[PDB]
Amino acid sequence: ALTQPPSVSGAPGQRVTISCTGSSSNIGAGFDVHWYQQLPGTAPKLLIYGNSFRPSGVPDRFSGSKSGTSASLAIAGLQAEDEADYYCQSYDSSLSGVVFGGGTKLTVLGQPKAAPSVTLFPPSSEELQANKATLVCLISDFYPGAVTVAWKADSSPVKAGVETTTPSKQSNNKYAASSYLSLTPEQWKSHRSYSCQVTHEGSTVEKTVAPT
Amino acid sequence: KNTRKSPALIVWGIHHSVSTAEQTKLYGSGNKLVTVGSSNYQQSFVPSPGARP
Amino acid sequence: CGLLGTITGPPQCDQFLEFSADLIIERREGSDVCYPGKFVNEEALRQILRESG
Repeated sequence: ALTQPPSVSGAPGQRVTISCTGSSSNIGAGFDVHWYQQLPGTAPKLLIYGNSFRPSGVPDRFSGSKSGTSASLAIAGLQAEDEADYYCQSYDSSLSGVVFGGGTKLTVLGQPKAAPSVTLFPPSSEELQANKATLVCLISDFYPGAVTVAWKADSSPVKAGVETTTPSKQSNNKYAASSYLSLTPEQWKSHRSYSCQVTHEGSTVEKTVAPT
Repeated sequence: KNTRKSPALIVWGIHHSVSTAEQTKLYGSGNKLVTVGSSNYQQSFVPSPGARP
Repeated sequence: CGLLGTITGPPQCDQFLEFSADLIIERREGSDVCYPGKFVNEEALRQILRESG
C-alpha cells in the first residue's frame, strides 16, 4: 500500500519532486521511509534512508523528507546519470512486513516533448469467426517514454482483458508501445463503441471504434 | 539472588517504541508492563509509545 | 511497630493505633507493614508523623 506516480520529467539542473503516498498502517505509524535508485539494468543502490539521511557517496542533490502519511524525494541538479527508476520503501504493520512502491520513471530531458500518435484497430472479421476478439491500440513517436492507457466501452472502463507493453526506444530514438484488449465477440457487438485513451504527461489522446 | 557480601547493582531498561503499532510488532498487542521488586524496592514501569523526533 | 504502621494498623501496631506522645522512639525492628508494600513519599510522611504529637 504505497503509491508513487508513474513518470516525472525535468530539464537538466531543474528541481523535481517524487511523492510516496502511504496509508496509516505504514508511514502513519512510527515507521521510516527510505528510497532506492535503480539505473537501467543495474540493481538498486541505497539512496535516502531514515527519511532524510543519505549514505556515503550520495550527492546533496538528492534530499528526502517525510510528512504525516506521505514522503517525498527531491532531485536538484539533474544530470544524465540521474535518469533511472526510483522506489520508496517502508514497513507496514497490518501486513507484517516491509513494502516498496510502484516505482517512478525519472526521464531527464534533452529531446522534444512529442506525444502520441495513437492508432486503434478493431477486431477483424476473420478472428470473429474463430470466436475471438482483440482490439489493438498502437502508440509511436512520443517523448518521454511513459504513458498510461485506459480502455472504455463508450462510457465505462475495462479493468480485465488488457495487456500493455513496456515502452522501448524507436529507431527515430523516440519511444513506442502497444496495448491489446481481449473480448468475446458479442461483448464487442453488444456495445455502442470502444475507446483506447492514452495519457502522456498532461494530454489525453483517445481513439474510437464501433461495430459495423 | 545476590549471593555475595558487597551490595549488588541491578540495571534494566524500558523500550519506548515509536508508535502503538511498532510495540505490537516487537512484543505483540496488549499493554506492556514491567514489575521490579526486592525486599525494599517496589516499582513498576510502562513504556510510553508515541511519536518523537 | 513501625511508625507508618500506626496509620494502617498491622497486628504489631494494634497498641499504638491512637497513640499520643511528645517523644516518639523508633526501633530497628519496626515493620510498617504486615501484607507487603510501601508508602509513596514515605519519608515525608515519616517526618510529618514525627512532629505530630
